[PDB]
Amino acid sequence: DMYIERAGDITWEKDAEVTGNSPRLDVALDESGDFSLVE
Amino acid sequence: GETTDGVYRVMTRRLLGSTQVGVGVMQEGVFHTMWHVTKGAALRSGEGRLDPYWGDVKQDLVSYCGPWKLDAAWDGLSEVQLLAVPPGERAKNIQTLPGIFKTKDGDIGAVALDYPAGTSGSPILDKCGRVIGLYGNGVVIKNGSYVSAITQGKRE
Ligand SMILES: Oc1ccccc1CNc1nc2ccccc2[nH]1
Ligand SMILES: Oc1ccccc1CNc1nc2ccccc2[nH]1
Repeated sequence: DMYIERAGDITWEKDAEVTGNSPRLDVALDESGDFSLVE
Repeated sequence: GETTDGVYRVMTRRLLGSTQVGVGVMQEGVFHTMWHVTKGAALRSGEGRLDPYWGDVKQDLVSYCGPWKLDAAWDGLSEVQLLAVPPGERAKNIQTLPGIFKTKDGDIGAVALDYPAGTSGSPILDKCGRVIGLYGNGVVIKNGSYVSAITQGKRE
């Protein structure tokens, strides 16, 4: 039996850590909700 | 149970100790998470029970207590923030510029940030603090990196 616990408010933080790239990918989504890369 | 708006951990005691299997968003009295986290099963908040209300395996989304309420969308240009809630760790905002998943049915924003599986359901926010989707359904690319779609539901 799964249970939930509060972890925080949902707010934009000024001067948060900034990271991650921005890839543009061709993908497919199947009936089971899984994404796959199309090449 | 707790009904306050915010981000919550989804936990289970069925494995070793207490294990975080995902995360979700409480907004307007509705709990929102990804389908793969709960498989549509009921949840507990203290002594209160949250029953599933709407779900879809292909979208990989589920709402509890009422219909899906999150309707904000990525503008396609601006940086967003992932409000990551990793297992055993404090909630932390990470700012990033999304990439794009291109599909036969249209394009979707995507965030290239790597966190453990139990972080699935963490919200992605715009500059107004609006939830534009949930993190945790995506792909692994050539270099071994994980890229999540920005998965958003439809407010009927
Ligand atoms: O949570 C996930 C996050 C990422 C990938 C897959 C899953 C599903 N795994 C899962 N094991 C559970 C055991 C007890 C209750 C809920 C559970 N969900
Ligand atoms: O990130 C992963 C992705 C896929 C599989 C396993 C891991 C574990 N590694 C890990 N990187 C973190 C970065 C921030 C907070 C917690 C973290 N845990």
